[PDB]
Amino acid sequence: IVEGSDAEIGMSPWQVMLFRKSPQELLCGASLISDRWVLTAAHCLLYPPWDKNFTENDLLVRIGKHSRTRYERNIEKISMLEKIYIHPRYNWRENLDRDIALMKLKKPVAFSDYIHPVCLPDRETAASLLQAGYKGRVTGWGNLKETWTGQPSVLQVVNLPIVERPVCKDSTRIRITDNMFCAGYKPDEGKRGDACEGDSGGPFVMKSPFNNRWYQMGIVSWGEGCDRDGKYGFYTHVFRLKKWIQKVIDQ
Amino acid sequence: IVEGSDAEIGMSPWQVMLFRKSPQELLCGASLISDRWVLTAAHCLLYPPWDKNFTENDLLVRIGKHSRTRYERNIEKISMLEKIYIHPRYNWRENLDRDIALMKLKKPVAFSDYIHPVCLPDRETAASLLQAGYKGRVTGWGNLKETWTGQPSVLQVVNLPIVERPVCKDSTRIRITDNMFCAGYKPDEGKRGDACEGDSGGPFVMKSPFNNRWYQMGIVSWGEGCDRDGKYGFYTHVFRLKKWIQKVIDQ
Amino acid sequence: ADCGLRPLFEKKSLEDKTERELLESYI
Amino acid sequence: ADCGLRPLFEKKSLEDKTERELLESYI
Amino acid sequence: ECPEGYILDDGFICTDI
Ligand SMILES: *C[C@@](*)(O)[C@H](CCCNC(N)=[NH2+])NC(=O)[C@@H]1CCCN1C(=O)[C@H](N)Cc1ccccc1
Ligand SMILES: *C[C@@](*)(O)[C@H](CCCNC(N)=[NH2+])NC(=O)[C@@H]1CCCN1C(=O)[C@H](N)Cc1ccccc1
Repeated sequence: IVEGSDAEIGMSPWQVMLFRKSPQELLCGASLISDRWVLTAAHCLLYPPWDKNFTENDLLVRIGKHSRTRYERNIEKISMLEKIYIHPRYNWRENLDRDIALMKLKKPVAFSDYIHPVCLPDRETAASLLQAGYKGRVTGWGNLKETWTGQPSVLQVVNLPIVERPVCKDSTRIRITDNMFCAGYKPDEGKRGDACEGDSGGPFVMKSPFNNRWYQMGIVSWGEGCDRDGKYGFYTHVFRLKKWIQKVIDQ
Repeated sequence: IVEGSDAEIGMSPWQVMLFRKSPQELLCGASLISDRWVLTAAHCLLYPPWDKNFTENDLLVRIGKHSRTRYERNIEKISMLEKIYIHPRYNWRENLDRDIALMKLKKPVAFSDYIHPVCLPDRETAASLLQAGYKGRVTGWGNLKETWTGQPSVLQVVNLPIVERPVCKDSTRIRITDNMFCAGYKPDEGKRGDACEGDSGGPFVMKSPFNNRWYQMGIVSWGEGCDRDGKYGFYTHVFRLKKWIQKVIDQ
Repeated sequence: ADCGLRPLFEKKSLEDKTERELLESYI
Repeated sequence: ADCGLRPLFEKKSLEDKTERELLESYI
Repeated sequence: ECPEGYILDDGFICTDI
């Protein structure tokens, strides 16, 4: 994560490191939402233009890491996919509309002080924290610099505000849709930040001032370059997709 | 080692693992003889028939191990070759005569309660101890069964009698030399044990009753099968290849 | 259902280095 | 020089589970 | 880099889990 901080121990339990088995190396983030379901970005799995297309067998799942590199032995947990579902209206062909994917573990997960799930929002909560002004937190182990192509050795946190619809659409040339949201400081707000290459799937959470629990608002989906002025990054809109999620997880 | 037991911790300090960087896999054995010098069997590094030829760059030396696979992080010391020296009259083509290599590390090794060197024989220690009937001790993480092509989970130790020039020779069809030796029980002595594939380079040592130190006498070089009734294992003759050692080891 | 409440924080009932930031952004 | 003197043994003056089968060996 | 295993990070040796 570009312009982040170093995560703190146990600070973000629902984080998942999606592992490419061979060559052994990082793919993307994920979020534990339960003890056997994980949510990532669809284009982490499939992205035909670069010939990305993995199976429940090309990936390894790492729960409870901090260090990018180190195989933290009695902390960390490694799991393997039983299934993987990509949102059928995932637009790989245009602008990545509905970059939501669900992968179901073969077995459930042990929740340690380090392995713990994040809540999904309610039309209720969705409605009052998702608003320009409000900062959400983004997390990951991908590229530090837009162009360093480098990587953090420990989880990275970065807290960015949620930007205004136009602002965003006026920001890029791409087709922005109702299932996206952009986040960040304006070219003049004298703070930086951003997620970047290697950070897809990772959660963009928000802490409810009411019920005081951590929720997932976005899924790091796309952007243009990294921590670039007057240019914001996009996150899958999880609550608009909350029913497909509801749906696959049941049956 | 075939017909072995499990090594007890800190039982074989000088023992060295010689690991192929890629595919990351065990290659052979080695003995630590000094702090930045190591002694291995030559066909571990070069064996034209089989298309074998490695360098000071495809190998990692793993010192002070027990678990074959587990990356024993606080005990073991991984190192790298600065230069590899193979006996000039190493015989690949005929009978592996003079299976000897020396690889000297880039930097010396930290002696642990685990990393400790083995001593080379004197014309006399080498003399009175190299007698048929006397037991030596072999160790390695190679193949468990002639045909399991499995693998020890922890180092393997096994004690064997030194057999006689004759017996050995009649023991095979291969050409014996003054620079080899056979070790193992007669197919009548009701005991077993053998070194086997993935075992070359490991030390064949004897504990001196005079000074009570451990000496390296043989090197695991070759054999015909593994733990075969009345067929013995051939060890390189270190005492007798000892002036070359003393030589490469000045420059 | 135990969700979003952090063993080492939300339970021990400690705050992380920068969540005050967030909470301060709302309203 | 320090060589062949195993630290968890010869120095703690402790014997391994089999090194004595080896000795009865020699003579 | 291979079965069962997992690449650790000091002489990026594989740790078999
Ligand atoms: C999968 C993700 O790791 C990643 C998002 C990186 C986030 N960037 C910022 N600034 N937060 N995604 C990608 O690279 C996707 C997949 C294909 C192209 N792409 C992009 O983000 C492009 N930079 C832009 C893009 C191309 C096509 C459609 C939408 C966006
Ligand atoms: C390289 C060592 O791992 C191995 C010997 C293992 C111990 N043998 C037994 N059972 N105690 N050496 C070899 O594999 C050598 C090198 C090439 C072939 N070879 C053999 O041992 C053959 N099995 C027999 C042989 C072939 C050619 C020349 C000499 C012996």
